Amino acid sequence: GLLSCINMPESCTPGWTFGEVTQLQANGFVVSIYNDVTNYLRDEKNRP
Amino acid sequence: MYFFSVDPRNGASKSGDVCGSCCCESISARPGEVNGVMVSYAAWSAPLRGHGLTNKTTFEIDGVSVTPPKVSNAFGRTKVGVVFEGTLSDLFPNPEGEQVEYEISELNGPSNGVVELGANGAFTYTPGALFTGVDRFWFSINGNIGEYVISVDPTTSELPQPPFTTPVYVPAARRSVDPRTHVLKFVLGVSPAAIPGDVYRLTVRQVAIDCDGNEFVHISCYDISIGSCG
Amino acid sequence: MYFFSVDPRNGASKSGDVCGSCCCESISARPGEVNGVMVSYAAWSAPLRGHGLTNKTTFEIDGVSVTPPKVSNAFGRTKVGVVFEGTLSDLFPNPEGEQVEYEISELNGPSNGVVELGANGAFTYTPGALFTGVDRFWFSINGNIGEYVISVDPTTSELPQPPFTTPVYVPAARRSVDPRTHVLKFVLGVSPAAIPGDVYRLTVRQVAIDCDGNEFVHISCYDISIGSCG
Amino acid sequence: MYFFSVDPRNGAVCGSCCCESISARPGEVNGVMVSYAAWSAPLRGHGLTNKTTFEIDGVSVTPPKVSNAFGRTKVGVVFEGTLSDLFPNPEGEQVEYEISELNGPSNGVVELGANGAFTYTPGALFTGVDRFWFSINGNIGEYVISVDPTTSELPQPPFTTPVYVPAARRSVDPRTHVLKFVLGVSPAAIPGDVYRLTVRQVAIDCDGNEFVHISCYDISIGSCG
Repeated sequence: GLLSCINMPESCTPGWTFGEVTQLQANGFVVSIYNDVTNYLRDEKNRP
Repeated sequence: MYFFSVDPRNGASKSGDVCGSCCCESISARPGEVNGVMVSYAAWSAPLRGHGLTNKTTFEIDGVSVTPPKVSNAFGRTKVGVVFEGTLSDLFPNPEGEQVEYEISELNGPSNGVVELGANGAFTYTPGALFTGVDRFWFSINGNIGEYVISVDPTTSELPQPPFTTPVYVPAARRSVDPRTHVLKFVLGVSPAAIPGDVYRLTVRQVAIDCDGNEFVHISCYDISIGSCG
Repeated sequence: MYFFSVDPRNGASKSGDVCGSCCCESISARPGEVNGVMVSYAAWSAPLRGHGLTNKTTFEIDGVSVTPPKVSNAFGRTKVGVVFEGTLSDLFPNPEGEQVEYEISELNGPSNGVVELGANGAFTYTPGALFTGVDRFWFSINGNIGEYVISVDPTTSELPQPPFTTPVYVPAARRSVDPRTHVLKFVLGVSPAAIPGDVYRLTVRQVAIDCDGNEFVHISCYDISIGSCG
Repeated sequence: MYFFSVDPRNGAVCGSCCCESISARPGEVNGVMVSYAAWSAPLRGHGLTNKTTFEIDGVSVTPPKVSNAFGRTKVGVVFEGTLSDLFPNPEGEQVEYEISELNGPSNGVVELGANGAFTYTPGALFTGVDRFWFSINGNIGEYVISVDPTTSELPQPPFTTPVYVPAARRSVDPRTHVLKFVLGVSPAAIPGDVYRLTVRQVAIDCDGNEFVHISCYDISIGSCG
């Protein structure tokens, strides 16, 4: 899954901090790669 | 029509098979439905040789999850034959400031009149000719549902005021007991203003009777889970 | 013909609630068709030993996916016997007039008259001799379909207004309920102007009756999917 | 005789979009029966009605090479005509003409001259319309002649389309919910072409209301059966 053609400049401050990472992951989005889920979080009536 | 069987009170246990003891049994309901419930006391009142059940059932409705209404229901008054006017803007205290897509569901329209929703939170209720009583109609302010109840005098003195029907209610006189088969029948009415996901509790206290006229009480619960799709 | 069996509102569920349900039954429709639907309340009203259903059903059409139309509709008027002339070019607000091909599909042509299309967005409607009423015909500008109504008075003053039939509709009075078998019949007409891929929602509120004249309300939904070639 | 069954509209051959398939050979006139029994029987009523509507659309046409021509001669009098100004013969090619005896005249006889000339002698004591089908170097076209009863004239009929459904040869059997109709194919239909026929049949309930139903069939003009 590692994106080959990116070559992003390295740093220390990543981005979404751990808390934000959990928020994104649980809620949905595929924050990078890791957790290649599709944002669903719910259903017709019952969430899980 | 829900059909429930009573625990015989025989020191016989129950509700344990699967985790989360919810002894007071569950009842699924939909906002707007009006269902019927039958409870068979034959498991408990038949061993007690006597004169079966009596018409002394008493109910209590208490909610364990109310989900306070975004809007509030309203009341109005008018005489017979005279057209009624009203607004629909002062009944929605909004925190963050947004638009107001007013709507009158024709499924839950008036009963003895006609309603004309105006351009901006205004409505005209014309009562049907030769009619005096009470009428209700359910509006949907930005999805949040409330009711407006109009009293219509026979244009002489005045009228009293109705109790602003609750989300979950039990009709005043629609209960029955059949002593020949030990079954109690009643009606469960769900207001269209009930919010999905909420959970209420109904406690039923029903008394039997012996051969001499004494009493034998029984108490049970039911958890009414107001959900969508019934 | 569609035939649906209603939920029983008693304990367990039905129809693939295995992993939940789309919550609405499905109805596939083709633009122009007029089909018939039967709903059997035998699962819900039969345990309610009483007088079955009543003729107090109410419907509601709501669109969840509409894709608003390109070509607008129009309304015309003329007296009896006198020929009507009309235009077909100001009903298509376009970004270009590329090759606009005014076309009158014969399958949904007039009902009590004849139409002669002009060369460029003009048409001549000759109403049938000795006839007065409402007459429509469905035109197709560059694939986009619309309707033109030329309702004809008998030269008295005028007919007030036709209601400009919606893409999907339920006729006013063609429904019936059989209290002997607990079946409700109603017809479903979809105009030829419905766009393939649209999704509407029809909600039905049907009330039964007990042996003494009280009410039991039930509510259901159905998702109408407008698909061409079906 | 083609025999099709309609879907009873329960959401219960999609091919490309929905429409069915019907092969056809140029020149034939066949019959088709479609059974609405599956769709109209549950709707207990008075069966079908005689209010069908047909519509033909071509999704593959192959525009014709040769062209047609009219004619307005009189009764008993001989008619003369040419057949050279019809085929535009774009690239230099022999203009060899031919009058197929399978599709000759109906109440006369033609005399194909040496160079696209033909002499049509109408049948004595006959007034009306007549057609014949020529083949200019493989490509087929039609020539229509109107013989007039010497009074003034005769109107102009429409040049027949490659695929058509006759004006009044349809029928409905309300006791069995069966629609019968005819499929006519012009001899000028080019093989490989594909047309689309759409039908809109109306059933009726016991009170006089209507129930609409729409379907298609794709007519493939194929050669050699």
